[PDB]
Amino acid sequence: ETHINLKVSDGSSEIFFKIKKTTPLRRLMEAFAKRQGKEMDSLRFLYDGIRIQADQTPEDLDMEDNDIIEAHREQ
Amino acid sequence: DLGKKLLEAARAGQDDEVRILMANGADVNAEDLRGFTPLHLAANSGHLEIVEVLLKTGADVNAQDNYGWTPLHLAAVIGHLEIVEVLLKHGADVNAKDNFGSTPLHLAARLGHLEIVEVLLKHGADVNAQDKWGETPFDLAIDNGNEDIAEVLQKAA
Repeated sequence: ETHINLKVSDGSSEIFFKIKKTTPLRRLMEAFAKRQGKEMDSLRFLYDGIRIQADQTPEDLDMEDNDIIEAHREQ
Repeated sequence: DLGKKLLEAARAGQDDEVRILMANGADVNAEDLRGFTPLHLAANSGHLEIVEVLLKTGADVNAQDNYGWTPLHLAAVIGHLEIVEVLLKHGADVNAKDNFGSTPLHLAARLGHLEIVEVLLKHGADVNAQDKWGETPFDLAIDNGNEDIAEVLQKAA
C-alpha cells in the first residue's frame, strides 16, 4: 500500500523496480541508467509520453501499480 | 521455441507452463538478446515458486545478463526478501559486481530497501565496495535521502 512497482523499458531492456511513492524518481532513473554505465541525464524517461523530472515522486504523477516508464537514448 | 517460451512463462507467473517446458526438456539456462535467463525474469517479477523450481532443476544462480546483472540484482531492485534469501541460500554471490561495479547492496541502498540491505549485510555484503563512480552503498544511501539505511551501513564500519 505504501510502495509501488514500476516497469522501465527502452524497447530493449525491461526491468521491474519497487520504490516508495513518497520518494523522488531519481533513484529509479539512476539505477536503470547506471546498469548500462550511462548517466541518468543521457536518457529521457517518459510517463504517458511526458518527460519525468528527477525530483518528481510517483504520487505526483498519479502512478498506479504495474505502470510503465519508457526510456529513450538522448542525442 | 523451447527457450523463448520458457522466459515468457517465467514472467507473469505461468508456473504450470514453466513446469511443462522444463518437463519437456527446455533449457533452463536459455538466454534472450538481453542476456536474461528464465531465473532472471522469475526473480525480477517476484515469482518465488518458479524461482525455487528453476533453482532446484539447476538454473545458474549467478547468471550474468548483458551488463553483468545477476538474479540477486533483479530481486534486490524489487525488494523481494524471500527470493533474495532463496538465491543466497542457493549460492548467489552476495557481492556480485556488474559491468560498472554496482553490487546488490548498492542497488538496495539506492532504491531504499532497508530489509534487503540488512539481509545482504547479514549474508556478507561488502560495505566498502565502490562502483565505477567511486560511490560506496553508504554514499548512495545518504545521496538518495535514505538516511536510516545509511545508519546501518555506517554501523558495519
